[PDB]
Amino acid sequence: IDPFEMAVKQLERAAQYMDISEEALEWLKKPMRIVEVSVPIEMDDGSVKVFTGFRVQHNWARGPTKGGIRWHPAETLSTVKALATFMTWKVAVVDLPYGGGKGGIIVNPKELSEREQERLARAYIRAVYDVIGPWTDIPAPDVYTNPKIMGWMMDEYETIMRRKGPAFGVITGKPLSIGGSLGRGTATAQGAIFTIREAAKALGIDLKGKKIAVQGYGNAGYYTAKLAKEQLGMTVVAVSDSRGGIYNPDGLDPDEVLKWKREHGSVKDFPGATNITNEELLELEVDVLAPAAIEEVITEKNADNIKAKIVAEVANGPVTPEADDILREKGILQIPDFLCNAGGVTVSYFEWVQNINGYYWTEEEVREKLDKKMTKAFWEVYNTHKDKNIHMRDAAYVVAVSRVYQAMKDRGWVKK
Amino acid sequence: IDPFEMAVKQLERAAQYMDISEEALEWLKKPMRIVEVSVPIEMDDGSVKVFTGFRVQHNWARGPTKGGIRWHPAETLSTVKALATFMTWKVAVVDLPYGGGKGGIIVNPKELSEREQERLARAYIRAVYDVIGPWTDIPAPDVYTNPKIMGWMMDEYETIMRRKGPAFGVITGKPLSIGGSLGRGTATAQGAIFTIREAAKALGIDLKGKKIAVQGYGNAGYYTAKLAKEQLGMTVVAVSDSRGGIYNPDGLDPDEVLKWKREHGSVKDFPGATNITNEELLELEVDVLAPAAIEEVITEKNADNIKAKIVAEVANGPVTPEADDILREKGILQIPDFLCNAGGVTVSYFEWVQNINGYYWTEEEVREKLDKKMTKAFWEVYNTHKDKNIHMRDAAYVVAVSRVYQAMKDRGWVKK
Amino acid sequence: DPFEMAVKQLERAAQYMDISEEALEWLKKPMRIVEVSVPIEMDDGSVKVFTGFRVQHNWARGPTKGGIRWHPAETLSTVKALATFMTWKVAVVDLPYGGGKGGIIVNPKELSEREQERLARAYIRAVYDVIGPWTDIPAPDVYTNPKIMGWMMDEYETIMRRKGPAFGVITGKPLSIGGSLGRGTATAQGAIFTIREAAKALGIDLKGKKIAVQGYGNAGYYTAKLAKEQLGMTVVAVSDSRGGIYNPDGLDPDEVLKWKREHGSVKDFPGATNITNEELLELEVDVLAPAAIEEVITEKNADNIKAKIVAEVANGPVTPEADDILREKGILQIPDFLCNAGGVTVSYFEWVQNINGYYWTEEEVREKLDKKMTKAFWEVYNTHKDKNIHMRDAAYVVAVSRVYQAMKDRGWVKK
Amino acid sequence: DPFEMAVKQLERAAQYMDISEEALEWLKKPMRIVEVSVPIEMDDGSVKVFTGFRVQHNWARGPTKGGIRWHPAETLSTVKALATFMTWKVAVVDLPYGGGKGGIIVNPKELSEREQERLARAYIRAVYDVIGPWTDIPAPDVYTNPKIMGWMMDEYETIMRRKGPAFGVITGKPLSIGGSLGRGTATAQGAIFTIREAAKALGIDLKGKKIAVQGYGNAGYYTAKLAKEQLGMTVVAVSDSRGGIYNPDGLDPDEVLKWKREHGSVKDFPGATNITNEELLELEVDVLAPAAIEEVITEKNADNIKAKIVAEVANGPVTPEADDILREKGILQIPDFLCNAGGVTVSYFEWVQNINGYYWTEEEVREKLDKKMTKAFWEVYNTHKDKNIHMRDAAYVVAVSRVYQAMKDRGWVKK
Ligand code: NA
Repeated sequence: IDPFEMAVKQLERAAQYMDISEEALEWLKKPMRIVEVSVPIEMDDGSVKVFTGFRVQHNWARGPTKGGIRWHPAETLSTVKALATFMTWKVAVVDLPYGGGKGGIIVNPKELSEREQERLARAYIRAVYDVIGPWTDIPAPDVYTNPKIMGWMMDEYETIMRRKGPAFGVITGKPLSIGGSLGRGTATAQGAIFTIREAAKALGIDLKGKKIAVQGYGNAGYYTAKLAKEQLGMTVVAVSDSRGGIYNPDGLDPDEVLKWKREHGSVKDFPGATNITNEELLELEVDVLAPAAIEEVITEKNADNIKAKIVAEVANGPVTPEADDILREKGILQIPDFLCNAGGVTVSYFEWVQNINGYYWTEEEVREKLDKKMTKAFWEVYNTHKDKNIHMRDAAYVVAVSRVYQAMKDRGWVKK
Repeated sequence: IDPFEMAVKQLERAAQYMDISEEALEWLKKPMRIVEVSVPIEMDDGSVKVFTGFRVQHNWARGPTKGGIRWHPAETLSTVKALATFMTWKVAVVDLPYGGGKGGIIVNPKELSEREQERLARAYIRAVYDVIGPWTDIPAPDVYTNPKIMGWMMDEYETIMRRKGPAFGVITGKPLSIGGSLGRGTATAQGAIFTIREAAKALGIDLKGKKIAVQGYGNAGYYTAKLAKEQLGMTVVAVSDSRGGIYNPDGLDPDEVLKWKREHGSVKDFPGATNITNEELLELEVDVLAPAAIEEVITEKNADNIKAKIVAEVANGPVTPEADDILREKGILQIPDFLCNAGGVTVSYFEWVQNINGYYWTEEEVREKLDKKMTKAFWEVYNTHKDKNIHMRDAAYVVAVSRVYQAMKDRGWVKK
Repeated sequence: DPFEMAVKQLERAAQYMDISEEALEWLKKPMRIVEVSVPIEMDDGSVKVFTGFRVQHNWARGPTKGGIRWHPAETLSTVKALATFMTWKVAVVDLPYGGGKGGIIVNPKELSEREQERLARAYIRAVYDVIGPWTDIPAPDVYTNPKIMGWMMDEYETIMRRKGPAFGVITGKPLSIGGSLGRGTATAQGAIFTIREAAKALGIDLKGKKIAVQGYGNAGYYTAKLAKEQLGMTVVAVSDSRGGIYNPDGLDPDEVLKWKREHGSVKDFPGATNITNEELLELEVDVLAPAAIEEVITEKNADNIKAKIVAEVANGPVTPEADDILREKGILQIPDFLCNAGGVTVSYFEWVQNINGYYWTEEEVREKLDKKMTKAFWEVYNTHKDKNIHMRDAAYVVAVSRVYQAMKDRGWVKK
Repeated sequence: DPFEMAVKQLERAAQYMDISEEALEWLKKPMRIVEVSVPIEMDDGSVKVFTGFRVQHNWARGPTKGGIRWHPAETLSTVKALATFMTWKVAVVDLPYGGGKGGIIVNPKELSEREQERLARAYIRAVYDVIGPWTDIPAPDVYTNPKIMGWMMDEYETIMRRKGPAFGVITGKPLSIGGSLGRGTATAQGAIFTIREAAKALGIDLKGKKIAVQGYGNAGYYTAKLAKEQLGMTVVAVSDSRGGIYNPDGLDPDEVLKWKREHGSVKDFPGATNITNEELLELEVDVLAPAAIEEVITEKNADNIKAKIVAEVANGPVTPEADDILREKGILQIPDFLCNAGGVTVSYFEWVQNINGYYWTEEEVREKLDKKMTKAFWEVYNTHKDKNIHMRDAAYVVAVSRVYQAMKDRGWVKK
């Protein structure tokens, strides 16, 4: 259905830039395994309600499938299939020994007590136990799941598995007490910062004293603005959320803006700044624009008005295929979403490695390994885009799909 | 999802005639587990093609899920979900320690060589291995599958399972050499004959010298006609295939008609018979009319023209909900499909028992146990229809859904 | 103390057979004992940890078999004693089982339905690694019933992922999920077959003879009902804890059960005379069936018993002092773990139906129970005649002999 | 009573931190307790059944870790206490483990080598269903050693059918079959790192400063030798059960060990003068290391201690009355389960090497032991400063806090 058909189209469009057999392309267009389950819980009032849960394993040629669990009332199988498909490319572009998976439950978690949320987390694991495992499929947090829910899920898994293996390794995003990793909270923003540092090096830009704008001020947007200021020495001139943006050409302090948003609900009306719309933030003259909120914010309509030299796609799919052509015609370097935001899954890979090896790393070890991986992935994608004269997004597919295809050939799944 | 929405509607309709909590009804309306998988084969020419496979486990309150695998180019998930739902009622009406399941592959088996069919059978088992087993979910043949395919599937399961358990028990409809049961080929017809015998007793009819017409001349219709003549002493005045019917007031021999159909391609122009339409066959004045071809042949359009005293639903769903009311108002006794045709799953239950117990029964043992089960199930449904003054089909739902609901209550899945 | 008593009775009966000292020392120690935390969240949100136990005393003959008690006074010593007795009871009826038992230290009267379900599931999660249809198969006991067994079977099947016959993990289940016909009456119906065979061994026709029954719980009611309906007896007395009733002409067990439901006691039953439990025990009857409590026939009153057959339906109703006295007086006792073995025998039939995926008629269960209890009776009786020993000691000879022989045939003990 | 004492130290710990009642009650109860028959055939042909224990106190933080004790006085109460204590010891050095302990009631001096192997293999067979490299990982303890760990690993692998990293089922293995470098000196070497960090906390440079060590077994010898060789200390006194020796210009630990091997005691070492154990405890030194027996520093002698640092290498050498007195004197104690955590830390390293199929150098084991003991010392020390409490209470706070957090993060306790 529609998110899934867009994911398949993005794959069909990039496949024109590589030699891939029709048999391999057809395999890559179909998730290998899809599970739809009844997830029953007892409510606080004693009534039993059955929720709909999904787990999708797109492709495990390179290793166990990896990806998060979304709890959302709008949740469809189409969306979970799309995002499992994207996870296959994301883990492959950063060269992880994984495949792509994704899960979800059709629920409004704001209507569930803590007790009901725990009963749902546990019931989900009991419904999908036979297709998950530390060497099979490793979930993680996503929309309206978090380390608290991951702790309950791990606990339930370990109970059913009878402590026979590295049960901590069944799921990532765990609390530190029970096999979590250092660097989880900043992983997505921190990896995007490394990709932005490398894009600047490729363009011959010193980011010290240059300007960034960040669309969105959830965890990812906040940490993107904080880390760009603290690590790259940038000036954060604009941030935004769903209620509007703020602008100050001499810089915002990201911690002070976050404090403001916690007191009043939005960055809007932050003292010393001008209120601006989301559209004006996207059109600002900055060295880096980081769309870190919602999909399809840069499209055919506004692509011509973007002035950023680097668009760091922190959110999933914030730039449409028609906008890709325009930004590239203007000489603007995009960091495609599944490269730019791959820090999240990379640190979750490090967590899993810590779990199956029974040995935990320091914050500095996690950070240097994340840096090497994101730096090497950026250079493979940029070098491919230069050598083949293609859009960065097509280069990202070429790097990723090549690895998945090669694994499928070396297993004999496809004969060519 | 139209076949599935119809099956849910039939449940909702029957639920008015019993005491069942909302929480239990909502649970019974949703299959507990749905799997969609890629089933890849290497074709004889060396290309790899990926087919879509399904396995649905509707409800396992009463025991392992039970139901066949249908290979058809029309196959949809909606159809597999509908038929898995029906299997839950079927196994419960004849009091088997099973729940309902079903599987399918979207394929045209006419276009596959023997070698390709064997690859597809083995690939299906590899794709659904983790959710099947002798105590979990036990498939069987269905449309365009058969004992040859069951043999390949059992063999692949035993290969993966490493002979640790009663691997013959993973699937029924097997060849006799490898754990098959006597009574397999005639089970659906033989069970239907027992229900017809009991329905005639309930109405005070002696079927000896009375007229039967059978619509359809597949295995089920041929054997319904053959056994009605040999065991009940009826005169078979009419049979049909997809092309047309034949009629002879002095009787047709079912073995002769089958030889004619093998020799000339259809029942048409059988010597001495009158050629008739399918509609004319449904309108004959007979004691027993057995629709054993397709679905929805008795509808609001023609229900008023049925003259039979007993309508034996051998096929799954030949009478629509509007026809049910007309036939009942005319005083016509229907033997509802999931009671009338439950002989097939009953003998597959006996095959599974013989496999898990390592001990094989005679022809006469299978036949006597089938007789007692079908006889008892018929009396429970008929007495429920009389005691509550409800349609035979609503009485079949009350007997079946009552047992599944009781299992769900006794496990604590639903509190009321 | 309850464990030390079980050991003493084994030491006692040991004198009546040659058993090596290495085999006797092995039989005196349960092979496995588990004690576990059983945590539940209460309806009010607080987490409480209960104490649970499972004991597998001996598995030489087969998987261990026995129930789970939920009682605020539960001790490990008690669970260990009853696991030991369980090994003898399954052996006396020739079942392919050994003995186990479990319990939780809880007052269930203080738990909601929701809290009880949480506790039943938490117990299975805590003992999962040592239970299974071929390992150790629990059952209902004190404050345990088919409802709780249903919840436990379900939790086990959820952890095991439906890989084997999970129905067979636990007996006393509801009929909807692998229960057996014959469960509700099994103890009474088994007792009745041993009473019928004891009457044959004494040359008595019980048709028109008298029976008294102490207790009008499930076991006492059905013993009275089936003695009347199947054996042809007149039921002259029955009692509960609040006293007894007597009528030399007959009581109708169904009318008394109805009376007892309306009033909460059998007392004042129309047409009959109130009597004490002690006067019930003393009646002149062909059969006395104590099925209420233990130690009701002691040194103190054994000389006042006049029944020709004492059918021990309850556990331990007759003391060892009383045994010598009743036997001196020529009274035939049906010892408890033979007389009441119907329960475990039908729980065996239930396990068989579950592992074979095939269910039996009420008539099939009755007929198999008859043959097993009849054969067990003649083995214990014929042993007591041939070796000239008390029926109780002949029951231990039959039982311990089978357990010992299985331990020798496995090489656990050399001699 | 050993167990009740362990419960009382947990209840004491709860006073220095916010911990829910439901969490405290959970931590007072071992989650799992197993008591098993461990039968062996003696060389003489006779079968004897021994009594074995395995206790898993808490596995919130990871699989349970701890030793097996073979001792004729062994009680379940002791094994429960030591398992409870083990939960805190793995948490203070931040290991991904819970606490367990096991034991057999046996006099090993009465068993031949062939009988000791039969016993080791019989134990693993009896506890197989509750142990494993991700479940519960034993180790040596009283009268068990690497030879017995070898037999026990081998029996586990034979039952498991080589499906997993079976080497990782048990630590203290011989080097040939997955043992670790650093095992023999782990306690002393970890104590040395804590003494180095204690000196840094106090602003003392230990080079040229004096240490006294009570005891001259493996732990006391290596504490003396590593203090001298790595910290640059002068070893002025050591002792054993027969008495102490003193030389203010320093003792060579190897010359004193050769004298003890020849004569039985450090006493009368020609290169020193004799002192009593009490005089050793009262010497003016930067470091005193009690490395022998429990309760040597008491209310009777604590005011006479002059040491700037008391490194508790042995378990329990200082009483709670003495804790208060040394603290009022400004003497810095390194509590036993922090100071001696080198043993369980190197046993964690062995398990890591087993599960990863990759073995470390002596230098790699030492550097990772250094980082772990250094980090643990600073947490305990920072807690004791930040909350103004005794080092021992701060160690309990760091440990219990970690276990509590894992239990909340799992949803075992809601608060
Ligand atoms: Na982030």
